[PDB]
Amino acid sequence: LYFQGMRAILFDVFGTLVDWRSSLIEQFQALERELGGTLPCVELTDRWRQQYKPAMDRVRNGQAPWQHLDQLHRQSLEALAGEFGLALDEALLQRITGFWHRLRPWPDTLAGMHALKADYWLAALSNGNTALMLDVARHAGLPWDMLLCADLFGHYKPDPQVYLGACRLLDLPPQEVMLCAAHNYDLKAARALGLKTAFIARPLEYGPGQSQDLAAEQDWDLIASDLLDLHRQLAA
Amino acid sequence: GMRAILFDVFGTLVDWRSSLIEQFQALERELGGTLPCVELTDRWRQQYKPAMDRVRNGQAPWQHLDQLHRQSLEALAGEFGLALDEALLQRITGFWHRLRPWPDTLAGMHALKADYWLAALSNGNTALMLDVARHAGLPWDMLLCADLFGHYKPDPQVYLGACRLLDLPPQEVMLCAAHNYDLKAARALGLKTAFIARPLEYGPGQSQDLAAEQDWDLIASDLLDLHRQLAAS
Ligand SMILES: [Cl-]
Ligand SMILES: [Cl-]
Ligand code: NA
Repeated sequence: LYFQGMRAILFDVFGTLVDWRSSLIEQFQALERELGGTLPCVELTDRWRQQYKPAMDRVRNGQAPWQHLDQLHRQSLEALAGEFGLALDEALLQRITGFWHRLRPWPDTLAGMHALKADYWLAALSNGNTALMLDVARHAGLPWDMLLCADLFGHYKPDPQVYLGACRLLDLPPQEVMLCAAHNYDLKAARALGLKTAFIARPLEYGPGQSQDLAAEQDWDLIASDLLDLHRQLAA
Repeated sequence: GMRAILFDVFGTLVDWRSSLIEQFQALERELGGTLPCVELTDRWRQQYKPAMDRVRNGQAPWQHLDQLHRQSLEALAGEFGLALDEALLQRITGFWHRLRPWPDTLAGMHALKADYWLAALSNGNTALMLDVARHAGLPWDMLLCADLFGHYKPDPQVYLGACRLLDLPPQEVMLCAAHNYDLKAARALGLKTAFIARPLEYGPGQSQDLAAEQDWDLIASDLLDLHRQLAAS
């Protein structure tokens, strides 16, 4: 009842709800134990997360044709298995690319989603393609009403088509939809299209080094410490 | 060799007829007078069919099922004399948002989901399907509805668009439905098919879809027996 119009909460998923960095590191180390000796887990994980952007913006700007996030993960992984000089059979490239499909939830994510679902539709709003988000959902137990991913719309966030398409599929005006995210760039794009905004800081997403998105950069509608606290603030 | 099950929803999973009539009865026990409850339910689907055929064949522009239910009801109100409030047209249009599962639906789905992705493949728009899922407790992985693709079944865009979003070849996807026309369209596009007869969908008078018209990949008496046939192999 904090608004009363607001009926759906869209969520960003990577970083906001799941700790991709820990999960990838962990999966790299299980691999190093199976292969012969050491792999550079941290450096691979951290570089991979940045490597596809030029290629994502490439897609955005029309420079290159549509590829979904699984494909960009595949590409970028090949490019730096090169640089870093590990050779990979197709069976391994497929396996490593699918690392992003099994990601650990933050301690609050599950409980908070189960709390919020009573009063609100919950939907994923991810750059992850639908099939990748289905696997992430099942591994972590995320209780989605719907998944509204980039590949439904042929755009990556923050293209306005993503937010607008989500609201179109939910059959809601923007002002009745809230985006919850850990990243101010996402919230900034949603606000400009009339969406409500809830920010949850995830200061460990990028590890002990993290410098970005430590705090709210605008007066988002709700600022919450975690998803259950978002639920508390929403019900009052 | 098989990774996802697409389900038709109205009829196949949920008993819409009994649910609408039931809600029509309760509306009587609140209002003044009586309504043509059974009569109305039975005319409503036929009522929008023209509208849909006109969306499909281009003679009209994209309306979703919700909108179609609304326009059709209004027309049924005119016919039967009924003076219906904007609020009441909305509530009655909303009867489709709350539909009761068949007795096998929920456990059968909870069993099937362990092994397969479960996705709704419905003429219902996304938002209507969301209400139906939540009221009934349907555990979907995904909803692949008509409004996502801009097309109503049996247009090939629905089936083949579904498979592409699941990133799966048609052959690794099965459609489960109580309606032979749905399976027929899916089978011609390469999908696997499961048929489950729902002889009471349309009431004691039911004459269509009482049996399998083709040798569908599976023919099952309910979702549980389907689970059992798939476990067997
Ligand atoms: Cl995401
Ligand atoms: Cl349906
Ligand atoms: Na009629």
